[PDB]
This record gives sequence, C-alpha cells and structure tokens, in this order.
Amino acid sequence: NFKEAAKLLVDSLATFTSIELTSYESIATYASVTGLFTLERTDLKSKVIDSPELLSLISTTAALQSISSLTISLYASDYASYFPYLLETYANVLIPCKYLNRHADFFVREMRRKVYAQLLESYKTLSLKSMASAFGVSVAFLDNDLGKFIPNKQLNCVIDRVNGIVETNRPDNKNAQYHLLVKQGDGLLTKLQKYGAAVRLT
Amino acid sequence: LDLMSGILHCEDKDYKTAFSYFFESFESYHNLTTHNSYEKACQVLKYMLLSKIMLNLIDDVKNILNAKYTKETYQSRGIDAMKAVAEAYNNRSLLDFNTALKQYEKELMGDELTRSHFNALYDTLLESNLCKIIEPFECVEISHISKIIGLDTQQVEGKLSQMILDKIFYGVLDQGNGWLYVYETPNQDATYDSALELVGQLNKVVDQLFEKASVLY
Amino acid sequence: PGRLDRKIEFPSLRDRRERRLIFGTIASKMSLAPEADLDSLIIRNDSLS
Amino acid sequence: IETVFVKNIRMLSFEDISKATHLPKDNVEHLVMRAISLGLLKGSIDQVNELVTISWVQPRIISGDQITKMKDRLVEWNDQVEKLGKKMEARGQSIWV
Amino acid sequence: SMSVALHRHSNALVDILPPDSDSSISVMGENEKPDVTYADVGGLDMQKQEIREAVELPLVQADLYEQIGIDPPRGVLLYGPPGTGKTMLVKAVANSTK
Amino acid sequence: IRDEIAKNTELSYDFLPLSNIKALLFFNNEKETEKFALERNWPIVNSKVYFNNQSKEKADYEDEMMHEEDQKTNIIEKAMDYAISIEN
Amino acid sequence: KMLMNLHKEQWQSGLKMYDYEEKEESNLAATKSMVKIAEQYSKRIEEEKELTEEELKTRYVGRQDPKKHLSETADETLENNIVSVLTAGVNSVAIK
Amino acid sequence: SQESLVKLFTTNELMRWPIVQKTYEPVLNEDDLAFGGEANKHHWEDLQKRVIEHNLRVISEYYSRITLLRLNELLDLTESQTETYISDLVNQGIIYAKVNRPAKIVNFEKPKNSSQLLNEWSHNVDELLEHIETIGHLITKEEIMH
Amino acid sequence: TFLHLPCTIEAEEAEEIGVEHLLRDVRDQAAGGLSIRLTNQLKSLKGLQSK
Ligand SMILES: Nc1ncnc2c1ncn2[C@@H]1O[C@H](COP(=O)(O)OP(=O)(O)OP(=O)(O)O)[C@@H](O)[C@H]1O
Ligand SMILES: [Mg+2]
Repeated sequence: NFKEAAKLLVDSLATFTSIELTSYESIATYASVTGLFTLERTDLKSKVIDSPELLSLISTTAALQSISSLTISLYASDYASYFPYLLETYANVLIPCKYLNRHADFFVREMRRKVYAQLLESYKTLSLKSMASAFGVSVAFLDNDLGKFIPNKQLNCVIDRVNGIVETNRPDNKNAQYHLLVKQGDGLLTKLQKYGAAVRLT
Repeated sequence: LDLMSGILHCEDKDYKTAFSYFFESFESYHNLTTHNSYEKACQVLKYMLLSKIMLNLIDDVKNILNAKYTKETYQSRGIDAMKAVAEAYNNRSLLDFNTALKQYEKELMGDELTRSHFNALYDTLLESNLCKIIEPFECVEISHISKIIGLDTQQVEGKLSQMILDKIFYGVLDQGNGWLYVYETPNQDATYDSALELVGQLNKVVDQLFEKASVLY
Repeated sequence: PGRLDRKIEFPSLRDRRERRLIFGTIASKMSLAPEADLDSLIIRNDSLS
Repeated sequence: IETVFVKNIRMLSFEDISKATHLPKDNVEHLVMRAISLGLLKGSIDQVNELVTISWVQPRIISGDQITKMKDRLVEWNDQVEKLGKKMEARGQSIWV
Repeated sequence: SMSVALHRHSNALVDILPPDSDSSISVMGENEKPDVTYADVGGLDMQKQEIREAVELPLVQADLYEQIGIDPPRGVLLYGPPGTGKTMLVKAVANSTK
Repeated sequence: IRDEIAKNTELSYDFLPLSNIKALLFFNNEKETEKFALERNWPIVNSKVYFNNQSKEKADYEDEMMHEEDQKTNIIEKAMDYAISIEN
Repeated sequence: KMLMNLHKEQWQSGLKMYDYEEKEESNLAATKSMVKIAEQYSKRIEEEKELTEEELKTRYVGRQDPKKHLSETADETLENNIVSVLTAGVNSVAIK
Repeated sequence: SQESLVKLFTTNELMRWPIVQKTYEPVLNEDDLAFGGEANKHHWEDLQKRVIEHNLRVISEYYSRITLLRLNELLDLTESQTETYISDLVNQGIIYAKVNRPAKIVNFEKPKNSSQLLNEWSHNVDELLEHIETIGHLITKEEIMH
Repeated sequence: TFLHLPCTIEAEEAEEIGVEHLLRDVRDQAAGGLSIRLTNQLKSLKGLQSK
C-alpha cells in the first residue's frame, strides 16, 4: 500500500524532524517514489514538482537526481529520454533501499503502464513504428513490452500486427461503468445470503 | 526591497500589483545617480513592459514608452525585443512571436524572469489559437493544423497531447490516419455516480449488522 | 481584544503605488485618457482618498 | 406532399422522387429545399443518407380515397392496442390490488 | 424552546418550524454585493486581505486553523476616515464567502 | 471430423472457394466438396460456398418458436413481473 | 358516481408521461438521500446493545427511525420508475 | 428592381452568385452612390459575401448534413474559401457546423441533447391522446345533427 | 352550430369540504400506491382503445 505511504511521507517533508530520526536524504527520495505512483498528473504537479522543499534540496544525492529526472520527463510529455531514466532510477535508488527492493519489479511495470496510459488516452491510433521510436526502443522490443500489460487488462488496447498500428479501444462509455456497478452489488448479494441463512438456522 | 516584492508577485501570476512595484523601482533607479544603476534601471524597464504583455495591454505600453527618455536614455535591445513580442501577441499570431524571439534570444538567456513568462506566453497563444481552429471543424487534419499555426508537424502532435491531459478540449489524435476528432461530451452520468456512494455504504453495513447479530452464535 | 482582537485602521495618506491601483479598477469600468500619460495624476494627488 | 402522406413511412428517399417527377437527382434536392421554404412540408434534408425526413404535413384536400387510407391505418392501430391489451390482462391476472 | 406551528382551528401542535423563523430578516436587499469585486478595488489591497483572512478563511477552511492551534478569528473594528468603503469591504468579502 | 469442422466454421468464415473448402475440411474428391454442401445446406454461387446463408437459416427457425415471447421476455412483461412480487 | 368522475382526462393522464428531465432529477435526489440516510442508519448500529429499549431510542435516534426513513424513500422511487417503464413500453407497442 | 432585391433576401431561398450578379450588373451596379462609385466597387464585392452568408444560413437550418463537395458547388466558391467562411460565421455565434478537412461532409447541426429529444417525444404522445379525446366529441355532434 | 370547448371538473374550495365528507369509498382511481396505478394502467388502455 503506497497510498498511505505517499500521504505520510510527502507531509513529513514540510515539517521534518531529525531529532533521533533518520536523514532527510533518504525521506525526500522515499517520498518522491511513493508520490510518483499514487498521484495522478494534476496532483503530481502540486505535491512533487511544485513542492518548495524538494526544490530547495536540489541535486546533491545521486538517488535524488535519479527520481527527480523521471517525474519531470513523465510530466512534460517527453518519451525519448524516459526509457534510459527509468533504468538509472532502478539501479541507484530502488535497490540500495531495503524496503523498495520488495517493490522494485512493480515500479518498472507500473511506470511503463503510466506513460502508456497518457499516450493511449490522448490518441485514438498510433503506429508501432512511431510509438517504439518515440520511447526510444524498436518495433521487436515494443511488441514484448505490450504483451505483458495488455493480457492483464491494464491499458485496454490492441495492436494490429497486420496493419502496423497500435489501435486504442479504451471503453469510457456506460457499458464500462455498468460493469463496475454490478461488481459492487454481487459482493452484497452473496454477503446477505451468508449472514441471512446463518441466523435463519439458529 | 520594492523590486524584490515585484519579482515575487510577477511570478505569482499577478501583474497589476507587480507592475506598481516595478514602476517604483524604475523611478528609484532613475532618481539615484547612474553608475551601475542605469543597468538596474534597464532591467526593470523590461519587467514593467513584461507585466503588461501578460495582461495583453498595448495601450499602456504606449503610455509608459516615450521618446523623451525611455527610448533615447534607455534606448536598448530590450526595447526592441518588447514591442515586437507586444505587437505579435495582440495580432494573435504565434508565427510572429516565433520570429521575434529568434533574433532576441539573448533576452531570454540573460533574463530568468523574461524567459519564465515567455514560456508561459508561448503556451498560452498556441492554446488560444487552437481552440478557434477546431471549434467549427471535426475530422480536421493534423497537417492542416500545422499550416495555420506555422510549426513542424511532429512538434504539433506532441504539443496537442499535453493539452488533452490538460483537459480543455480533450479529443484523440490519429497518428496513422492523420485526423483530430473533438469530443466535448460528458464522461459520466450523475445517477451512476450517486449510486457508487450508495452500494459502497451497504457493503459496510451488512458486516456491521452481523457483528451485532452474532450474539445468536 | 477578545471582543475585537482584529482592528483595521484605514488611512487616506496612502502611497503613490496605492493610488495607481485605485485608478486601474476605475479604468476597467471606464478608461480615463487611454491615449495619454495617466501617471502625472498619480504624482499630483497627495492627500486624496 | 401526396406520396409521403399515402405511405406509412415518414421518410422518403431521393431516388423515389427522381423517378416519379422525372428529373435528375440534382433537381430533386432543389425541390425538397423549396418545399421546406414554402411550408408544404417541414423537416430535415439529409443529402448523405439521401433522405427527407418530415416532421410536418400541411393540411390538404381530403378525398374519399385518402379517408380510406386514414381509416385503414387506424384499424391496424386499434388491433395493435387490443393485442397489447390481451398481454396486459395475462400478466397480473392473480393480483391487481 | 423555539418557534413552532399550531393549527388555526385545532389550536395544537401539528407541525414544527425552524427557529430561524420569527427572527430578524437577513439582508433586506438581496444578500450579495452589486458587480463590485476585487477588481473594482482600488484600495487597500493588503488590508482587504486581512479582512479575508479574518472572515471568509476560517469558514471555508476549518482544518487549517486547527493545525496552527489557535482559536478562530475575533471581531473586526473598521474605523478610519470615510470614503474608504470600509462598509463595502465587508459586503465584497461576504459576496465571495458563500 | 468433416461434420465438426463444418458446424464450427459457420462462425469462422463468410465464404471459401472450392479449393480452399476442400483443403480445410479435408474433402478427397471434387464431387465430395459439392455433395457435403447440399447436406449442410450451403448454396454454391460462383464456385463459392457461403456459411452466411446457414446463419440466416438458423435465424428463421428461432422465429418459428412459440417459446420465445416468454423466454426473451417483452419489456411490458418484465415491468409487470417486478411490480406484482411486492403486491403479494 | 358524479363525484368520482372528474372528466376523461382522469384516465388519460395515466398514459400521459412527463418530462424526462423531471424523472432524472427526482431519481438523482433520491439516490443521494438514501446514502445520507444510510449513514444516519450506520450511527443507529454503532453499537446499540446497552440496556432498556427506551434509552436506546432517545440516544441513537431510534425515535424518528432512520431504518423506516430509508424504507419509504426506496419504495416511492422503486414503484414510480416501475410505472414509468411500463407506460413507456405501452406507448411503443400501442402507437406503432 | 429594388422590389425583387428586397424580396429575395427576406424570404428563404437558394440562389447562385454569378446568376444573381448577371441580373443586377446592368441594373444596380450602374446606379451611382451605391455600387457605381469607386470605393463602392468594394461595396459590390461585398454584396457577394452577404449572398453566400444567406445561403449558409438557409442550408444550416434545413440540411442536417451535406457533403462538402456539394456545398462548394452551390455556393460558387473554392474549397478553401468555403471552410474559412463557415469558421467566421461560427465565431460570430449564429450558426454551428463541423466541417471535415478530408472533405467528406459538413454537418450543419449542433448535435442534439439526450434530455431534449426525450422531452420532445413525451409531448407528442400527449398530443395524440388529446387529439383523439377532442375528435370523439365532434363525431357525436355530426351524427345526431344528421 | 355548437362547437365543443374544453371542460373539466375542478371544484371550488368551499365545495371541497363536502366532497371529502361524502367520498368515504376506497377509490379505485385516485392515483394511490403501486397497486392503485397498476389497476389504472390497464383501465387507461381499454379507455383509449374504445375512443
Ligand atoms: N476601493 C474602492 N474601489 C472602488 N470604489 C470604492 C472603493 N472604496 C470606496 N469606493 C467608493 O466610495 C463609496 C463610499 O465607501 P463606503 O460607503 O464604504 O464608506 P465608509 O468609509 O464606510 O463611511 P461611514 O463613515 O459613513 O461609514 C463606495 O460605495 C464606492 O463607491
Ligand atoms: Mg459606512
């Protein structure tokens, strides 16, 4: 759970106590990581990038420099430089940290998923050519990256291999919405059936 | 003291209160002896004009400029950079601006503040210019867009993505068929959203009942 | 205090910079000499509320 | 005005008008636009789908033949109501109050 | 103890009223300030801020004040020479409070 | 085998030439290609077998059901159905 | 018999269907209402196991019961939308 | 001459520009202090803009959709000048359209809202029931008087 | 000739009081609960159909 990690760790930037506590250097990095995941673009801007405290700490730890790069390049919609940044963030930040060793793999998956999301929303169609070149990989590599997240139903998109395009088919309509609703009521109908019956016997 | 309060406000995106500080600051440095304070005065002159560029006033540029001393005792490269960019902006022409900052690059490079607020000004005019083009069309070519704005195609496409996430006309771009479709329709229905709160609550409630009703067991 | 801990005293002495701000607000409502130097008036006014 | 009136459908294709009136498909559109202008008919003109879908019939001379049509069409309507009624009696027979 | 409704001819308690009822009318005009805004002001930009801090700000954000730990803003006394709008100062703010 | 491939491919194709329908369902002789067509009730038009026609033929049988009013359920029946449960 | 009748518009109105702008508004208000009264009902079952029924009624607002209030709210809306779907469907099949 | 001119512009018509120009060139264009002056040559040029805006307004109301290829022909304009004229008249807020740059269609409609359509439908049903209710009375009236 | 002009019963307010007193019947059509309006909906179809 990173949602509670981002609420505490971003707040603790602003009035931070080091009297029988840990360094600000570890916390500013650890805070950026968990904010990147949980916050969406609008709140990303408010609470990470336009954070005065994070600004003032500047680039003085290699760790700090690594995660800072990554959020900016996600934000400003650049893709060329995102692919090598991601690799550096993992090497210098996630691993040395004991606690993010455990969340190392998840970071890589989600991070690609997040940059795809922004691109997929904003476009109806892409080429396999243009998308690959833009992130800074190839046609053969892109096809594998996408075969991870699409069968898990994250991105809601198909790739026309025949045509050479990446088609977008993210539902935003009523059908998508109705499905969410019935999943809430079906967990209710079952839970009534168990509590109701059980009392009926005794 | 006054100038520094000026810079800070200009940056907070308030340009009236900012303007009065830079006005004072211009007057202070003109009235002190000029040995190094002309330099500081010229810099401030760029910032008074800069406040008003952002408000989109060229009347009050006419009032502040004068051939008495603000173009004959402070005749400089920054003046020529300002009335180019001022004039460009009103025309609603990004082309013109683009050409004005090519030959006045040194003004962006030397001035931190001038640059922050010209970065904003760029984004603002491009955003404005776009809305007008895409209102009366749908299924407009991305290539067509490039003709009117005066930018490379590849640039236009990256810029427009951001403004879908910015979420002021939010459509979808066709890279492979080279169209833009504009969608401006509602992205939820009200009864469905109020339903979400309602079934969520019932999920909790049934657990709570059972806690009270487990006395039978 | 406790009745009235906040107490705002309003001057009329003002500042030069303060007078520029009253003018602008007015100017939005009806532009005053928009082809001539407004700024003379500001200097000249020196007690005005 | 006459053909859409006697037919049950209230949208007419361009090709229908072209054969009947003996005119090019071009000339047909023109005719439709002028009917909207007069108030002979009113509605929407669809060139792409090649329709004119009417929303108003201006009241006409009524001859014996048209009454026959109007009467027929209401017999079907009366039968439609009656069949729905038989269904409405079957469901809910057991409880009404 | 608060105002309440009684039937005319049954003379009994049949229905209830808010206590708001049967008390002073609240602004005898319409509540809000006429087209006069922070734009029209023209003051006094700072001191108007101090009035916003005092009146609207606790009411909009309660939680913020709880963080400082202070009790919420005390009464305001508006005094000075007239033609300062001081009366208009309160109306402008109150407009925007909701 | 030749039967099961034929029931499946109604949902999988819209047409095949005579060469291609032979290769797929494994017919051995040319005459066998057309004989199996009459029996699975696909017409041959212009040397091509059409699975779309079987689709339609299936569709007409559904309509000759007298089962289908209550099964699919009229909109009017559903509303009545909900109403009366309460009234019990 | 004379009193009971009030024209033929008495029965014609059963077929008559209002603006659907209105229906959506009524159904919207009711949805929110049930959440807000479900919370009121959540407070009712906050514990509610201390002695004597009368002292619970006053304490957890069992007087002017939130369970009864939820029940009425649901039923008015459920039944109304039942008639609206039915009259609509009646209209479709009957006219055309 | 003036009478046909006023009449044309008031009532809703479809008309083509070089044929209207041919009608009023030997008539109105040679009348001075209107069209026959020099800087009124550019008030004659202006007469065209007003004719092609008249056709745009008419066609907007009656035609829900029309191909762009067609619309060009009727207006007597080139493709480029059609798009810019549609655009200007959509800024000025009178009409509304969505023009394709591939030049397949122009959809002169402002895409209708869900609630209004349903509203419109519910009213028609009340008019049918009212119509029958009044008719039945007048049947009784006619039969007996006969 | 005698032309039909719309009429409806609407009652005066002073009349009303007595209308309330004399109606002590359950009212098959009164526009009540679910039950009352399912009886109506059927009644309504046969009304129109005869018209
Ligand atoms: N800041 C302002 N910008 C615009 N107009 C202003 C401003 N301040 C005052 N005025 C104008 O002057 C008028 C007089 O101000 P106002 O009625 O608030 O007086 P006051 O100082 O409360 O006096 P008294 O002592 O009688 O209570 C306002 O109604 C307004 O028209
Ligand atoms: Mg006063």
